[PDB]
Amino acid sequence: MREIVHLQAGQCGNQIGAKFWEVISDEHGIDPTGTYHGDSDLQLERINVYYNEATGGKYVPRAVLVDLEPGTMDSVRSGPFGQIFRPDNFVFGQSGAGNNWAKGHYTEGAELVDSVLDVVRKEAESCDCLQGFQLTHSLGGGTGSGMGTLLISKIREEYPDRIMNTFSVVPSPKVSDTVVEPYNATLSVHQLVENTDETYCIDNEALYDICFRTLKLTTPTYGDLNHLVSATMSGVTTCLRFPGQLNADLRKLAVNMVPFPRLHFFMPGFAPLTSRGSQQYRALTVPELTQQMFDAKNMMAACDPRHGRYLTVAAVFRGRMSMKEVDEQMLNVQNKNSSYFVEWIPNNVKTAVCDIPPRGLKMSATFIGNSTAIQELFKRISEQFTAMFRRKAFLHWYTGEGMDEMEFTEAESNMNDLVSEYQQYQ
Amino acid sequence: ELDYCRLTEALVAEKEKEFQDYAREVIELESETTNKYIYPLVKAVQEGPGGGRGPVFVDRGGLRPSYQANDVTGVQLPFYNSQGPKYNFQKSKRRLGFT
Amino acid sequence: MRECISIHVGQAGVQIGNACWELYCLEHGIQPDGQMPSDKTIGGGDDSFNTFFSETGAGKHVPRAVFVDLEPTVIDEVRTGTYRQLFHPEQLITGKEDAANNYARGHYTIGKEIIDLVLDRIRKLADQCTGLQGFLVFHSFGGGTGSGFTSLLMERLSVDYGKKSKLEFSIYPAPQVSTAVVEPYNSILTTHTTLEHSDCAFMVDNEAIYDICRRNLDIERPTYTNLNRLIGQIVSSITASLRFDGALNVDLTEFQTNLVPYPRIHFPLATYAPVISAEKAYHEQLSVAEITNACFEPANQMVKCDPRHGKYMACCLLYRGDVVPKDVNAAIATIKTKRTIQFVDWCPTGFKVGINYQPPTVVPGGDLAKVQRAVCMLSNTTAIAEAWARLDHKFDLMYAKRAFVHWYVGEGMEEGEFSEAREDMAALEKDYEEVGVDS
Amino acid sequence: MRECISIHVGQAGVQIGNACWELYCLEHGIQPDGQMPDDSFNTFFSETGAGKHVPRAVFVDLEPTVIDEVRTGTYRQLFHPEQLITGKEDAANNYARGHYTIGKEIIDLVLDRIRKLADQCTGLQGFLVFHSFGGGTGSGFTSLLMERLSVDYGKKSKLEFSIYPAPQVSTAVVEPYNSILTTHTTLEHSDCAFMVDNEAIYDICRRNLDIERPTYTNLNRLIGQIVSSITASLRFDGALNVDLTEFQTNLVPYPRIHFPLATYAPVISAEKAYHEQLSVAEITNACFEPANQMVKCDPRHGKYMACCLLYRGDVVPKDVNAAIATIKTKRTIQFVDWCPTGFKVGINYQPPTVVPGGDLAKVQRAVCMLSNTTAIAEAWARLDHKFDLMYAKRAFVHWYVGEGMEEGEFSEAREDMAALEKDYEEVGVDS
Ligand SMILES: Nc1nc2c(ncn2[C@@H]2O[C@H](COP(=O)(O)OP(=O)(O)OP(=O)(O)O)[C@@H](O)[C@H]2O)c(=O)[nH]1
Ligand SMILES: Nc1nc2c(ncn2[C@@H]2O[C@H](COP(=O)(O)OP(=O)(O)OP(=O)(O)O)[C@@H](O)[C@H]2O)c(=O)[nH]1
Ligand SMILES: Nc1nc2c(ncn2[C@@H]2O[C@H](COP(=O)(O)OP(=O)(O)O)[C@@H](O)[C@H]2O)c(=O)[nH]1
Ligand SMILES: [Mg+2]
Ligand SMILES: [Mg+2]
Repeated sequence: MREIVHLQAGQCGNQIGAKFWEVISDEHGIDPTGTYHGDSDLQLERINVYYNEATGGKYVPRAVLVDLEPGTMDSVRSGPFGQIFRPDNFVFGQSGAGNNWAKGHYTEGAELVDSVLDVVRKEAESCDCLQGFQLTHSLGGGTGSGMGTLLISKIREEYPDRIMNTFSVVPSPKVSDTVVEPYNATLSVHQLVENTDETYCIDNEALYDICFRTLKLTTPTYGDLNHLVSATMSGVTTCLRFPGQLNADLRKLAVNMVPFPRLHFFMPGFAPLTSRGSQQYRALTVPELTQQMFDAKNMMAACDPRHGRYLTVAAVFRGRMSMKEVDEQMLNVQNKNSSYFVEWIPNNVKTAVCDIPPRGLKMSATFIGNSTAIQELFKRISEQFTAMFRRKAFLHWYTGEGMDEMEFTEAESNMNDLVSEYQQYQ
Repeated sequence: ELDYCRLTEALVAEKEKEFQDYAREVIELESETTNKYIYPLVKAVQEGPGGGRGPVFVDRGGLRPSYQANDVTGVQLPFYNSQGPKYNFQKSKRRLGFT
Repeated sequence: MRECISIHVGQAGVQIGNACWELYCLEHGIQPDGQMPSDKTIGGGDDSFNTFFSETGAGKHVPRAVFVDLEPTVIDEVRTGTYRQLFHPEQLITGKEDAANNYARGHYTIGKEIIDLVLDRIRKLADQCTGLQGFLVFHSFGGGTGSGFTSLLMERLSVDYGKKSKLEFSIYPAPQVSTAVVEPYNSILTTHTTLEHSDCAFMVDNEAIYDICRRNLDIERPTYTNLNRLIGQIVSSITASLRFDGALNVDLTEFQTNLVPYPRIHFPLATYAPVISAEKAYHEQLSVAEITNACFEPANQMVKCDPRHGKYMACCLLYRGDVVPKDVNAAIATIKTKRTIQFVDWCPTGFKVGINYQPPTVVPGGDLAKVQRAVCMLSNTTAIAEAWARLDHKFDLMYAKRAFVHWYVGEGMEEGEFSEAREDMAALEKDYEEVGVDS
Repeated sequence: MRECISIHVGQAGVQIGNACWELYCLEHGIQPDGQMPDDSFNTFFSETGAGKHVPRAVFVDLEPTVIDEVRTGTYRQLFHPEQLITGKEDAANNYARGHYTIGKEIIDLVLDRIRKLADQCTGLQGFLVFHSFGGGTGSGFTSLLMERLSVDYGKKSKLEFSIYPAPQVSTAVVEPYNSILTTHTTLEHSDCAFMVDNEAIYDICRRNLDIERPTYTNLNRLIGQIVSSITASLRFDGALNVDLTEFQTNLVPYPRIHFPLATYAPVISAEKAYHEQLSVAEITNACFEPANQMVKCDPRHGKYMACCLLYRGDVVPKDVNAAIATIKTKRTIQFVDWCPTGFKVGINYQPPTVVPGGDLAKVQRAVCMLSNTTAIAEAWARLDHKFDLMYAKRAFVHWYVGEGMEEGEFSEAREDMAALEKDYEEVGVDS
């Protein structure tokens, strides 16, 4: 049966992967001990995708954890749900990277890649019919962005005819945290655009805007932000684990969103995100879901689609519904905003439905949209890269570890032609 | 199959309880005069089953799994207490609006 | 597992290492006898002390620092004072004759006698620890053994251990007050050594801490017994990310990559905020914005130089306590808008932050107050070239008339080291000016 | 079923023996009367039907002033009176007097009494002989004792503790004269032989033990603890044991080389033992330090070709092999190219015991190292120069000639020893 192998790279990836395995455990009804305590019977008929069977009726997540320092493996062991994860699946190291793409990719991640490949190959060959892989990592860190692209390139060579997803954490302009994060990110997207099917851009200041304005919270800790991130990660694989009127997988969403292999960057969004007091006033109805889904306040990437235009749009719905609402509403928003849609292809929307809603919720929707406004993010980080590299900034940390300056030059050109062909379709 | 798993867990718990009996009796016999040297004995009985420093999983029976994946050294993970307040998941869900 | 070894050279080093290690003991609850509190035998116990304290099966925690000084008078107060049972007897190295404010005597003649005894204990403290990030060094520029002995310690440690980290906490001479006369000779002749044999280096000025104590903490007549508490507070906040858990951690390797853009430019500056007395702490609220504004304030800066005259190069933020990262990102944004603070044109993202849950602790008899949050800033800029230009002018007018040189040339060293340190300093000042010039 | 006979010559051997047998009685729980207040003592204590135990040691001397305190002190009743052989007129620091004139009067008595002790033992494990290179009794009488013992007993192991003369300080002027004509005898009449420099123990006791004013009793306590670790596997069971035949085979590559260096660790006071944790990886580092050998030569000048390890106490074989590995990775220590695996390991369970009023403290794990090293050619080349400058204009030769030995034996020992110095030079050349 089709199964998903989960990858957790970096401290950011570990802290969002812990909350991801937190959420779908309650979706399938799994206690902190490891057993099953549920109410219905459909929660057990598709559980092999994320969970492997054990003795005594125990289920363990199908995930491996990758990081280079022991600082954050403790927090993913002493957390509330840290005792469900397998103790053998933790792959850590003596020496970290420390916000350095060069050390993470060539001299520190080259030794730990042998161990984690042995772990993931041992698990994946035990799968009956593996569907695909899923990676969570950040572009602003040494370990997630350094050897995370080394993990991508290695298993692409080893498993060609597969699918992989990534939930990449691109850096933010105003919530910038690393000084050398253009070096950590531009060198990563050069190795990311070649061998990735699906890419979700999750930006931190987008989550700060949603928690402050729409949800009206005062103290948005990272435990709150990862719940928003995990709402979409659980919201993309709903029809694979729960039956519905019109099922859709990652591959079915893949073939409808990418028209060309170099156009695979997307804009995740979650429709029900009303604040706690405003909940009693807002009716939960299909036009209310599709109105908030297309709002620019709900975008999880730091760009506005008004400045560009939508290329392809995916919609995944949750809950028992009548879809004569979801076809007339998506036709209405396609007809009204004619200037924001391309005209060289009609009927740009793929629609999917799922019967089972998330716990505590009646209705839900997930948005995956491809556009040209992603180039605004790419131009914003390329101009900081150009304004930094031309005076040989921070280069002794990079050119002294094996790699030459021609790798910087080709990362300039490959990113420049990528945004050039993004403009050609605009 | 479920019955066998419960039986094996019960046998392991009985063995650990017998060790606890012996250890408590030896410490009580040794601490008759002074308690100035019972620290290694207290540390040994408070080591926890298995080479682990994380909190015991009381619902699992006090298991302390070990984490040694570091090239050829294999040093265990350290332990640190957190000053951050604990959270309830139902409270977090209701705050974030999934209710 | 993330052990850290301290090297304290000079009378300044052994006096700062007293208040700093007192703060370390009270932070982890170490009694002056050496053991953990016996009442805290309740099950648990975090392994946050192994980075500073060794382990014995008896329960005794021995510090992993070495105290070196050529003056036996100030070392022997440790053997007489309160902490005589905590420190290991073999970890405090005593000479016989002091260097007497001189570079040549502390380098070539007397420093060679004890260069083997210290490094034997260094090897014994290095094979004890499994993973060592690097060594912290406390020394003073003006001292004889602070300049002469350290200038051979760095060169031989670089060969003994290749790529280990080398943090440097240096007591820089004040531009106005002075406790010695030949301290320009001691300062200049060792900067050639620290140019090539130091990974990172901070600087502190004694009169710059003097104005902070008299103006902020409402203490009229301070002493070195509370200045060392302020320095020990700085070192504690830097290393507390290693010791204690945080929302996002920073290592000693992490920030040295973000503050050193060039191998010849490894001089940032330290700043602590808030430093508020007890009677004033209960009046004002201490928010994240109101503690990150004082770090950018040049009056609160503890080096006698002005970043308003210079331009900021890179910044590091060490947040400790009840702090939310939303207010950190908001406070960073509102600083970036103000044109009084000037950044270089090729470093648009010049910030790096760190978050720690545990608030800092205080000591009995201390002058700082119990606060819920605090911040330490490690900012690099071009404004140190002001302090270099105001010191080498005094060095040049000292050397014009061949003064105090016979106190150096007769001890073994030649005279061409004066001119080569003069030429190296001129190249360094030209290097800082060329980097500060934008395109 | 295993039995060892102790032989002590000279005043140094007697004083070492009293300190050794104090440790032995307290280790086995023996009152000074000789009776206990389960059969580990059979190698050293003979059994009497009344319950008493008699040691298997022969104390010999040629001056009554040393044996008199043994017959007077606390252990006056413990020792058998026929075991304490006393001469009439000592050789007085003369090798020729102790070999050709005085030693033949009592060589019948000591060789008769060693037969009575060897009669009681069913299987002999080895003869321990304590002797000094300096004094006449430890040099002259010891020399022809082995020459008689080599033909009296064929293949029985005779382990040796030499007192090598000090390089810089001295008790005697003619001590280089004595310490050379015995090297000829000990080449073909000694199985294994350990050596010691006095001021090295003086440096260890001054620096490590915090004793600014030691005596020969304080040295003899440290020597006795070196002795006890060898016989600990004979008297106590371990995870894996080592016998006298075992380590003597693995440390001599040639019959001309049987001179290794012993080194004990940890040596520490009761004050510093409260501070320092003593793990097995931390006590094995002290056996390689140039400041902590018992021998006044630095092995960094030479190179190792054979090493033996004696671990005693709460020790784990995993951390032993881990500590052996990390020493091999260190490039400061060097091994010969013709011996890649030069290590031998012994394990004992019982921790070493200490005597009241002693120097050391109770320890949970300790290590003794027996390492053969090329660097003993360093000390011999220093001492060879001292000998022949003294012999350049024939100093003190009238004393040795007039005793009865011919004048050619001095040059006979010199052309012998020059060959052995050349022998060690060509062992250390790389292939
Ligand atoms: N900030 C600070 N500086 C100190 C302290 N103690 C000594 N110093 C500095 O040390 C300098 C004088 O040198 P010392 O450290 O006292 O003596 P030394 O290093 O042994 O060198 P010699 O005087 O030659 O023996 C003064 O200029 C002070 O700036 C201290 O507690 N705090
Ligand atoms: N290592 C060590 N050597 C000792 C000790 N006591 C004596 N010696 C050595 O013994 C040598 C002198 O011989 P003595 O022990 O005095 O007596 P002897 O060996 O019987 O020689 P004679 O007095 O001539 O009969 C000196 O050179 C010392 O090196 C000791 O306690 N330890
Ligand atoms: N959305 C989100 N971002 C995070 C989280 N934790 C860390 N980050 C971001 O990740 C960056 C630090 O990543 P880092 O730890 O250096 O990655 P690593 O080097 O691979 O471990 C910071 O700039 C944070 O903004 C999280 O829980 N959620
Ligand atoms: Mg001094
Ligand atoms: Mg004598």
